[PDB]
Amino acid sequence: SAFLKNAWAKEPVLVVSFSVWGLAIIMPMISPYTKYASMINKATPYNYPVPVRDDGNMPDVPSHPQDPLGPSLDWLKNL
Amino acid sequence: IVELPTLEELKVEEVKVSSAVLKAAAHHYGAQCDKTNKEFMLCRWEEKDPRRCLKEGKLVNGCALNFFRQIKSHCAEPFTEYWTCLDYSNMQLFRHCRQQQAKFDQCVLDKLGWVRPDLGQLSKVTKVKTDRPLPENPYHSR
Amino acid sequence: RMMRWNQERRRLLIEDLEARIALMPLFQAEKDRRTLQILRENLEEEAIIMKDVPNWKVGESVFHTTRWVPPLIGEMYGLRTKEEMSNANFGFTWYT
Amino acid sequence: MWFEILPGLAIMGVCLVIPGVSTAYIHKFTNGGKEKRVARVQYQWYLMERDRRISGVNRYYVSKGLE
Amino acid sequence: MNLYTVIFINILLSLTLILVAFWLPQRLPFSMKFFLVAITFLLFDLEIALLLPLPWAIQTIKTSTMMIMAFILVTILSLGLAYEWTQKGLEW
Amino acid sequence: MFFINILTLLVPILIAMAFLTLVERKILGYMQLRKGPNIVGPYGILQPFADAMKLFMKEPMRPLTTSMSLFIIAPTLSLTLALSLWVPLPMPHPLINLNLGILFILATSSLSVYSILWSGWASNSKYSLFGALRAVAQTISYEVTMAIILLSVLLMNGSYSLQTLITTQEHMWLLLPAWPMAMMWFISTLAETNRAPFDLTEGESELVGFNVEYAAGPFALFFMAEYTNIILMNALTTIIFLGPLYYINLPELYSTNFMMEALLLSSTFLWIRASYPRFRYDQLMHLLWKNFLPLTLALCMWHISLPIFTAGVPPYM
Repeated sequence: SAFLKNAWAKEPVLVVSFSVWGLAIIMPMISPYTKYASMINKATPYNYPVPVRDDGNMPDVPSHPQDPLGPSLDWLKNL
Repeated sequence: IVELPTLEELKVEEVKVSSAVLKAAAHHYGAQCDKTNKEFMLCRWEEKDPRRCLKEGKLVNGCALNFFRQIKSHCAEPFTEYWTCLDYSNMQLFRHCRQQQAKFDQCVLDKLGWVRPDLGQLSKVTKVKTDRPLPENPYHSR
Repeated sequence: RMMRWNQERRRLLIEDLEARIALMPLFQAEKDRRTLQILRENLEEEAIIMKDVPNWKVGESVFHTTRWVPPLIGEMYGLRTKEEMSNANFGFTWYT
Repeated sequence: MWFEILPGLAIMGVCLVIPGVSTAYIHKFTNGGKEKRVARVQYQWYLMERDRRISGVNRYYVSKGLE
Repeated sequence: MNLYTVIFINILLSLTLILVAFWLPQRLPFSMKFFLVAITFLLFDLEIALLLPLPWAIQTIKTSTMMIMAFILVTILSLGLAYEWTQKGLEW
Repeated sequence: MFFINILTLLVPILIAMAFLTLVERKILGYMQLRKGPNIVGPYGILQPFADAMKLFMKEPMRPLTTSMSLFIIAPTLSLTLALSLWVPLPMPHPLINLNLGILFILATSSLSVYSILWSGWASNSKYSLFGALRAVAQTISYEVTMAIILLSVLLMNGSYSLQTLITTQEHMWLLLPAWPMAMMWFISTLAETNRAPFDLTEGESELVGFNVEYAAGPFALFFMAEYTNIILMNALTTIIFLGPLYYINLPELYSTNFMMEALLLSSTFLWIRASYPRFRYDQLMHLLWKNFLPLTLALCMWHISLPIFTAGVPPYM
């Protein structure tokens, strides 16, 4: 601890340097948003979404984009 | 040989409007005309051969054309203002023009009833059933 | 502020990618239609020049498969306008 | 007095705004009053090219609903 | 092409100057430290490379693996530095 | 028209180069209780043109022991790269916008280290070689942190294109966030232009190395190069970290503020020079490898983490 103190006052870059190294190694682990990154980027639609044939055996897939079925990004909205 | 289709076979009307115009109305075209669009697309993907799905494609242009004719009939002025402002920007970004966008979108909800699709709800995969038999042996595998 | 601004920007990134998603089907119908035209048009000229050729069918897939094959940009424009060819090859890189 | 240093700075400044205003109006002249399209990705070059074919030879000319 | 046009004007402007400039008028310095630096420099320069794609990799769906990877790279090189400090290296 | 634009970017910049020299000789003056050059022309405005003409007229000297190409290639390369790096800069519109723009600026800067290496070998005198070796080292070292500092920026910008930052900085300068690196970008910009606090490349009291055997026209070309760079790097600070307000309707207030911020930060390295003694050769590298590189590498990781857990991954494009 004592050295820590002097280190804070002598060679006070490394201290800050390491501190950041860690804080970046922690915040991701503990945060209410970390999960969003993999989603927000997942959602971003870059490649055309090819439509599947309607065997008529699928109640999950929305038959029309504006239908009340399917995925939503309201999480992205009001984020 | 190659059995490449003939020109008369592939001579159909198209929108032929500036990219911006399509872009300005894109959100509503993705809305009013995906039933046929998708179909053409589903034809396109499962039957890798475009030549096979050409017909669906003529339907595509057509559906859109009237989509435009209806716009031409109503809220046309709005649309004209929205596209002109949208075109000026180099990447034709949507946010520079929101005041013009609100008018046309509002109007089409008064005159055409069509609705601007909320953030998303166009990216989501669609189910369209098509008579064209699920091409068996696509890739013409031996 | 950076967190909020990029989240706004990301939503915008989604709003316009979907805009093309909607516009793509039309482009696909257009591209193919035009692509075939280029192949066929080249067929006309092909026949015109390959007729005299001794026992050389006008056109034949170097590949025996009957699957539909996209043509190389080189095939589409090689015998077309050289300028057209150039535009396709290095046009986007030089942009505008 | 320090104000004498200003004449020199002014000449530098005027000569650093010219470039930014110049490049940004020789673009809006050559491209028909519309910012030069930035084609970062092919899609954009495609749309741009498509525009060329749609009218004249130049993409800046832009046909509308009346076509 | 547009770039080519600009660049050749750029060389022309410089060659013009030097030409006028020449026409108008009418053994064993070695320290491993220096070599060592150059080396370190590339080890760091290579790493810069493995770190350059990070802007595209940010958008990768994984994210967890991205950061797990990137953090490991930065940490292992920094330890390389650490040992460079600990050793006489970086002490000229 | 494109040429017109080529001329509009190069000619003005070159003229600005010239007057920076004058401005450096008056702001340093008033700080040191002296008028500076005002007697030639009105208020010294004709002073930069005057020595340019004297420099080109004086006999270019080719040392008995000197390569004749690694000698003439070196100033041509220095001016060519520096004036070239102004090609892809957002003001706000770039002459040649490149999708990987910042990598162009980093790569083009890196190439200038050779000119120093080539000139030092070409001179064939001891002062030149010793100066070049230390110089190349300084420049290269200050490239490793220089590059990492940019990579941290990019990851919060989303792309390598300098044009994107005009849209990233529409609400706040990237100084507020990332100020810790600005400082470290500013100090690195001071090293890479061999300006004062870090002018050991060519120390005068130490080795009166880069231009020892360079006089007249060759002296001028690097010379011009350095000063143009002095501006360019300051301008990159004024786009990457201090984002000038951008209004799409009127593009020149972007360039007007770009003008103001660039001049002030260009004024700052002039002010730094008069204010500080020059650092020792090892004291200079001690800073980068010990003081800055650990700060930069760690803050580099913080800039890969800030995006993810703050769900702020920047939009590509």
